[PDB]
Amino acid sequence: SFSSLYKTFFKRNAVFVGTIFAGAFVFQTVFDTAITSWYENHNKGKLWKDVKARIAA
Amino acid sequence: AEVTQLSNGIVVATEHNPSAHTASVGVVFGSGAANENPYNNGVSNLWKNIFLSKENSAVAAKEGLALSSNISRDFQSYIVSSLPGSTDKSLDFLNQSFIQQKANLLSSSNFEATKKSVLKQVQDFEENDHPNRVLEHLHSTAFQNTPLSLPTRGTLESLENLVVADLESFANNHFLNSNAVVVGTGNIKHEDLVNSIESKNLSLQTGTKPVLKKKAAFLGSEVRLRDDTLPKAWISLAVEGEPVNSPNYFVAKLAAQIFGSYNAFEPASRLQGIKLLDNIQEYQLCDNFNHFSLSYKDSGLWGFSTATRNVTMIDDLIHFTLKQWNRLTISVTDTEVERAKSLLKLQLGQLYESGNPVNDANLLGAEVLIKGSKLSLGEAFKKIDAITVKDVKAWAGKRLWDQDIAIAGTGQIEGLLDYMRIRSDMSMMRW
Amino acid sequence: AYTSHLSSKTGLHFGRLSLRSLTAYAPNLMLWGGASMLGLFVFTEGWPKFQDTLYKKIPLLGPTLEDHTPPEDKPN
Amino acid sequence: VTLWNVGVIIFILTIATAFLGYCCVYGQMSHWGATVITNLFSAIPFVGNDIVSWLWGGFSVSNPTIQRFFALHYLVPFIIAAMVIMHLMALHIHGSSNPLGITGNLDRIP
Amino acid sequence: MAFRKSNVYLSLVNSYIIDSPQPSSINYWWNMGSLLGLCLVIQIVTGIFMAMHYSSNIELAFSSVEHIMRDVHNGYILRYLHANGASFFFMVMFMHMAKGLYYGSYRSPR
Amino acid sequence: PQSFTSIARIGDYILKSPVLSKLCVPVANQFINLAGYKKLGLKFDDLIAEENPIMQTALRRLPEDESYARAYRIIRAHQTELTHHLLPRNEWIKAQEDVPYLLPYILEAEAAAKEKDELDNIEVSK
Amino acid sequence: PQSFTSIARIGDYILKSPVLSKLCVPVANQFINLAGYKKLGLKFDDLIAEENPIMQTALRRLPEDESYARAYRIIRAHQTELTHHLLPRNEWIKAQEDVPYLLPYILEAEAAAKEKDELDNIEVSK
Amino acid sequence: KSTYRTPNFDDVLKENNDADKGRSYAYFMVGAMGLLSSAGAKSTVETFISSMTATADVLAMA
Amino acid sequence: PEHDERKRLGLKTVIILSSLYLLSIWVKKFKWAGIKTRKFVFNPPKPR
Ligand SMILES: CCCCCCCCCCCCCCCC(=O)OC[C@H](COP(=O)([O-])OCC[N+](C)(C)C)OC(=O)CCCCCCCCCCCCCCC
Ligand SMILES: CCCCCCCCCCCCCCCC(=O)OC[C@H](COP(=O)(O)OCCN)OC(=O)CCCCCCCCCCCCCCC
Ligand code: HEM
Ligand code: HEM
Repeated sequence: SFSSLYKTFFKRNAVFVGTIFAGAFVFQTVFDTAITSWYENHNKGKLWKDVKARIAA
Repeated sequence: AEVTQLSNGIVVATEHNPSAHTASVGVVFGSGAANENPYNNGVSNLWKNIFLSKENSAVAAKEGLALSSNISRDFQSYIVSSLPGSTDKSLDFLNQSFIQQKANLLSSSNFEATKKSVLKQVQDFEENDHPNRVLEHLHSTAFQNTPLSLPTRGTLESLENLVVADLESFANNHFLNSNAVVVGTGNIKHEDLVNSIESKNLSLQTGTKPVLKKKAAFLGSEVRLRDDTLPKAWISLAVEGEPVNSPNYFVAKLAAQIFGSYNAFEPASRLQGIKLLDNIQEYQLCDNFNHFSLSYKDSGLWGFSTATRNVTMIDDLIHFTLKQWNRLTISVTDTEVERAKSLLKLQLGQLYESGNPVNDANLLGAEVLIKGSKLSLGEAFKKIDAITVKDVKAWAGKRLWDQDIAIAGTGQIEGLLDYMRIRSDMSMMRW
Repeated sequence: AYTSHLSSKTGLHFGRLSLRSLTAYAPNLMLWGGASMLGLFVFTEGWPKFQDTLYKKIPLLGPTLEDHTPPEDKPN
Repeated sequence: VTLWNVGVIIFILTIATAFLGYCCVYGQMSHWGATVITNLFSAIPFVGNDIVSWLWGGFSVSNPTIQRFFALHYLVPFIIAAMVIMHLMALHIHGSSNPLGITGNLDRIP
Repeated sequence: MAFRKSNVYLSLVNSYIIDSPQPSSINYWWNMGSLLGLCLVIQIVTGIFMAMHYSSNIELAFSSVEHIMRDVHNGYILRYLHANGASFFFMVMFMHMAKGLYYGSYRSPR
Repeated sequence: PQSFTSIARIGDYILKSPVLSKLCVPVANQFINLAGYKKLGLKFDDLIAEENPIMQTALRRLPEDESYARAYRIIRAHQTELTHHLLPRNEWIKAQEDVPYLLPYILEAEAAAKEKDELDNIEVSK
Repeated sequence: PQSFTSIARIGDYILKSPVLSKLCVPVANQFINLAGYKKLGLKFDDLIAEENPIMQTALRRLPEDESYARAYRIIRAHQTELTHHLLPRNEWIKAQEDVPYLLPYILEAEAAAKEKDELDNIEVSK
Repeated sequence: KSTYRTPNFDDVLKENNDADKGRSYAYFMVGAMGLLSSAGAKSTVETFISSMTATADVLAMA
Repeated sequence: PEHDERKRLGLKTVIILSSLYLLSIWVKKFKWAGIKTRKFVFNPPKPR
């Protein structure tokens, strides 16, 4: 089942660079939101939204 | 019109062309120069030159015969061409001096003289026959460490340690009766042939040749024997092609005939229907090139073999013909397909029909050994004209787009860029 | 039978190209057009007009681009 | 035609840097010519105001536009110099013409 | 012949960065020149995009540098890339010179 | 830029029809002697641009005497344009010796290259 | 940069004297074995810089077998330093076969060039 | 040693010389490098031309 | 004031660049696998 994968993805270069660009789209967006979610959960209570909810409650 | 009958042992194959003169009876074995190990190599060429020696040829010439032999990479042949009214003489000579006792052929005077002449002509072939030796090095590096890699003539280092024990062991292990096919071309009828093979009892052995452990697998490789003494630069690159009795065989020969063969000094080969000759004719990038398609029993090659006096622009010739190879997959036309169809029909007709009845004997023996019965010239022509452009595009996407190549060079080939550029110029980014 | 001539005729060309070139090239050239539009799709994701017009109308990747800041916490 | 196209590229870059140099002196013709040229450069339908407030660096011709225009007025002549080198290469690989149209390879002068 | 060897600019780019025959046994110390070229292009690019905001008076030099550091978008990135790529430029240059005077490439043909 | 077969076709059709001939060739003769390439001592087929492949083969197929006379006329035109004079009245190319000498070679060379271009774009009936 | 006749006269004065030979030849042997050019499969006469004219004439005057073996040893050194390995213990150049095969040719070439530059600045009796 | 007998490569080779499997593996690796470098090149180009937009004091006094 | 955004973009950039460094080491070893493992054989030629 590797011949079908090679035929539909890496045979012609146009679908190769199109796959690379669409993967760049979805990778950049989910990588950005995942790394900012981790960076804002590693600091809990130190961010401004947490301080604002703390002084609002 | 090409009739085949299986007897008690042997398979008889014949074709009766009643207008030809010299009828030619011989036996074609199915054990060539790829059915041995690399240490007893050249025993097939040594057997051929033992059969063609002075003793045997004087015995055959006193009666009115003329011996022939041809060693290839899976079949080897022993042909006794003769006059048409004299073929029972051919048959009982081939019985009495090759199939039964060979003690007159295999004593240490005739064998010593034959081995010395074979050593001299093999080293003369190695020094002074340059395109055939790089086709041979292409075969030796394409299928390496695997029994199709062997030299046909044999190497010098594995030919000076051969005695009569090697030849007797090879004649016991490969000159069998479930391995042999007797052939008749020229103007012998079929039934007098088998009548004379069944009157006098002719059977070599009974057993079966040893089957090989390793099948022929392509390994994408590279080799260069750069000798800058030589005035030219003989390189040849080739991919894995389709073997014999494969469905994509005639499309491989047609895709070879698409690009054809060329000769830069004849004014009638400079005007062909190739698109490559508008790229390689303004700086004279080569002297000749020929696109072969060899198909052995297990696998085969597909590529071109050139010669270049302009040793600085070697990489441009390689790059231009490889872009022309990628044109097979992406944008091959239909007028190239029909031109190659007619030219392939012409080439196969020039190969199958010719004046010499020993080449027809070799081809008939090979394609009755491997297939079982000979397909005619009509069915081959029908299978040729049943080829559409999309079959060529499918085969070229199967076996030519970004596949591993093997290169073999000699001469002044520093201008040949090294391997990864040539490998990754087999696939372009769609222009 | 016997063919006395060649019953064949020229194609449609402009010297450098022809119709047989563009007929065999056109699926890969429309794929190259799609790949080029995808390339500048990913190259202009930070452009806010294409961001709020097109790059949130994507079904499930949509709410990852916007981040919900209350309006009483920005300087402008 | 390589020489002619590279010359047209130098012509475009020269018009550009002369415009930027005229708009970095900041007189009355300078500022108003800059804002009229970019205000007609905001005629592109989808991205016009976006690219013109990216080019202004603000909301009209002001201090960031003048600093930007001085930096570009340096920078474009040192692209023009490399384009002049390319102009000279594209000339030198074919030789100059002569005011007759006939070939010059017969009688030449160092 | 090929178009990358026929066209005059592409023949230069070909003969310098495509099929320039490099010796077969060079190690990772010979890549410092490519690193120096990349870092020089980095210095020039970040310098232009900082000089679009830097004003060079005596009352505005340090204030304009800390205006780049605080108010322009991603200006901290540009100033730290310039001020640290200069140090990395000189360290890769010291490695280039020390390779050149260790491996004997000051010698008779260069 | 324009093929000489097309120029020859339009010129033959203008020439061998008697209504257009007596209207078109006098203004053509006046345009030629107003152009002034004969005052420098030149035939017309030196003026053609020699940087096409068609013109290069049509020059390499030229005979050995007309090639040397052509090179001399080009060099003499170069020199008398250098000194910003004209050739004297004895050394002007007369109208009867403004014979097209390069034009058969140009026509047959462009016919050969044209036939190659439409032989390799041919299609069999499918 | 240093001519080989100078190195030759210094080395022959060191070797033919008794008190310096057995006190400077062991440290020279240990220096050559510590340099490690033999582990790559190289004699010393491959290590010499070639971009002199003297070394160019001395390499064109080499016999046609030693030139082929020298090219093979240089290419094998290039490859076995490309792999960042060393040659195996059976293919190291032994100390018995580091003979100078190039030094007579370089000595005759530099003697010829020294005689040429000595003859070009000759002074007859004044 | 003959010139047709190749030296051993059986340590640097693989057991299954499949065309599609090895080619797909190599092209997936070069495509992953191209994907990461494409996202990086996009982000650094939009960094460099996001520097040239309106500075925060101009957006404040808008 | 650039502390939070600087360390966040640093995390992004060094993750992307270290993954690119590992993938580029792999593609360098792939492109040089044909050069690290070539073998030279020299038999001495016959004299003329
Ligand atoms: C501008 C100078 C500073 C910037 C300078 C940047 C560095 C110098 C320019 C590098 C640009 C690289 C472009 C590569 C072009 C190309 O041919 O890509 C094809 C590759 C795969 O190609 P392949 O490995 O040969 O395989 C093809 C064989 N098949 C699979 C068809 C069987 O597919 C891929 O490579 C995947 C796509 C990766 C996209 C490239 C990422 C970097 C883009 C930079 C673009 C810069 C150019 C902008 C021009 C306005
Ligand atoms: C490898 C490539 C080399 C060539 C580089 C040039 C090509 C660039 C293509 C476009 C890149 C993305 C643009 C959006 C990013 C952005 O503009 O940012 C988003 C900004 C606002 O940002 P913010 O303040 O909300 O951000 C806060 C957090 N950073 O909106 C704008 O500025 C609107 C104006 C658009 C400016 C770019 C328009 C094109 C300029 C010329 C480019 C040359 C094109 C040449 C084509 C032949
Ligand atoms: C910065 C500006 C320019 C410089 C320094 C420059 C330099 C030169 C030089 C030195 C020559 C050779 C001398 C000559 O042949 O006349 C030349 C020739 C030429 N330039 Fe330019 N040039 C510039 C702009 C242009 C422009 C704008 C064009 C037109 C688009 C152009 C088109 C040409 C042409 C066609 C020639 C060839 C003339 C011939 O040989 O007949 N140049 N240039
Ligand atoms: C040879 C390459 C270059 C080097 C080594 C270099 C080095 C430096 C250094 C060390 C500084 C001081 C940074 C600090 O304050 O610590 C600096 C400042 C500066 N450089 Fe460069 N520079 C180079 C090229 C350029 C170029 C070409 C420009 C203009 C386009 C430029 C623009 C600036 C500016 C505007 C400053 C001001 C202070 C700042 O904002 O950093 N640089 N340079």
